Amino acid sequence: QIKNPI
Amino acid sequence: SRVMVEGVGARVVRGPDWKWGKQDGGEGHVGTVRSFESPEEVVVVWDNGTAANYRCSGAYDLRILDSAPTGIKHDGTMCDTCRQQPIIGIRWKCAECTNYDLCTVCYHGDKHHLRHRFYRITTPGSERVLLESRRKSKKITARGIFAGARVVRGVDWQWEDQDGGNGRRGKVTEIQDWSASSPHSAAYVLWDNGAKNLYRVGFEGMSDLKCVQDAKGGSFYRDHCPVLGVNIDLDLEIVQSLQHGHGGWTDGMFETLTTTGTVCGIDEDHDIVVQYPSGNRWTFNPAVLTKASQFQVGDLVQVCYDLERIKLLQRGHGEWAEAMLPTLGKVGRVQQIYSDSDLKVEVCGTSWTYNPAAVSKV
Ligand SMILES: [Zn+2]
Ligand SMILES: [Zn+2]
Repeated sequence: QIKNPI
Repeated sequence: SRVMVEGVGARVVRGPDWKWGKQDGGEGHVGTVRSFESPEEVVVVWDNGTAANYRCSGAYDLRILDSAPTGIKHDGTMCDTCRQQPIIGIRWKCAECTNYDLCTVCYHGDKHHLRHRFYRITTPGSERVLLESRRKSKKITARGIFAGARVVRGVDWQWEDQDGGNGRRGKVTEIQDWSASSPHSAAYVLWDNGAKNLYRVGFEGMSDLKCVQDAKGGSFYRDHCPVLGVNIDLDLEIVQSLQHGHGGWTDGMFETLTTTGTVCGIDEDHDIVVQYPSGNRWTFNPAVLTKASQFQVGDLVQVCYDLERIKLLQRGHGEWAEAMLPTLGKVGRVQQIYSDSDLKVEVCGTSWTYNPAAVSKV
C-alpha cells in the first residue's frame, strides 16, 4: 500500500 | 445540519486536485473506497491493485463515479427511464422538466435529453447543484473491473482456492449486485480453470479482485461527478414490443440500453447483429437501433467550410474555438470516436474535437 505525504 | 457521508464502497476515479501521477492507472480508471482514516483522508484500492491514501478535504483527489454500492438511496424517488425505485446512489434531477429524475446509470448513459440541464443531488441531505448540459460537457471512459476484464484475486479475498490459486486468472463476465441494497457492487468471474463465482467489488468497501487487464465500463461526465468529501434510445417496453420476432428480449441484454455497440453483422433474418465491449453479440429489429457514429478510425474527412454552421455545430457540442478557423475545408483523419460521438480529427498537423456533422467523409 502506497503512503502519500498529504 | 449537512454532514459528510463516509460512504465505504463508493466507486471512484481521480479528482480535480489529483497530483499522484499514475497511481490510479490513468484518468478514468476506477477504484473502491475501502475506509476513512479521518474525515480528511480516505483509503482507496484501485482496480489495478494499487492501494493508497488520498485527500477528501480542502483538496479533493477523488470523484464519485458510483455510490450505489454504499446502499445510499433517495426514498420517495424513481428513475423515470429505468424505473429504479428508490434511486440508489447519486440522484440526478432534470431542472428543465416537471418532476423528472434519473439514476446514475441512466444519466451517464445519455438517457432523457442531453441538452436538458440537470441538478446533481449527491445525498438526501445535499442541496441541489445545477450542472451544464451533458451535450456540452466532456465525457470520458471508465476503465477497470468491468465485463471482459482479466482479473486475479484481490486483497480482501476470502474464498479459498476458487480461482485455482493465488495469481491464477479469470474473466469478469458481468457486474452484479452483491445484495438488493447494494447494486453494482459485485463481479461475476469465470476462472480460467472453469470455476465460476461472484466476488465483491465495492460491497462494504471490499476488493476481492485485481485487474491484470482492465476493461471499459462505459463513459461518464467527469466534471459532473461530485468530489468525495449504435445505441438504443427507446423505452424498454417499446424495445420489448419491437423485439417480438426479431430476436426477442432476455435479461442479459440490459447492457444494450445504455451501451454503444458496433454493428458487427447483418443477417438474412431482416435483422441486425451488434457486439458490445463486454464481448457479447446481440440480434435486433432494425427499428430498435439508431446509427451514430457513421465514421471509423482512419476515415478521411473534410471539415465543413460553412463558418455559420460549423460555429453552430461546435458551440452546440461545447467545442468551438476561433483557432479552429484555419481548419475549415481542410481534409483530416479520424483519430478517435469519442463516447459522445464527437470526433478526434487530425488536421493541419494538429488534432481537434469535431461535431460529427461538422465533417464529411471523403
Ligand atoms: Zn435509471
Ligand atoms: Zn428534462
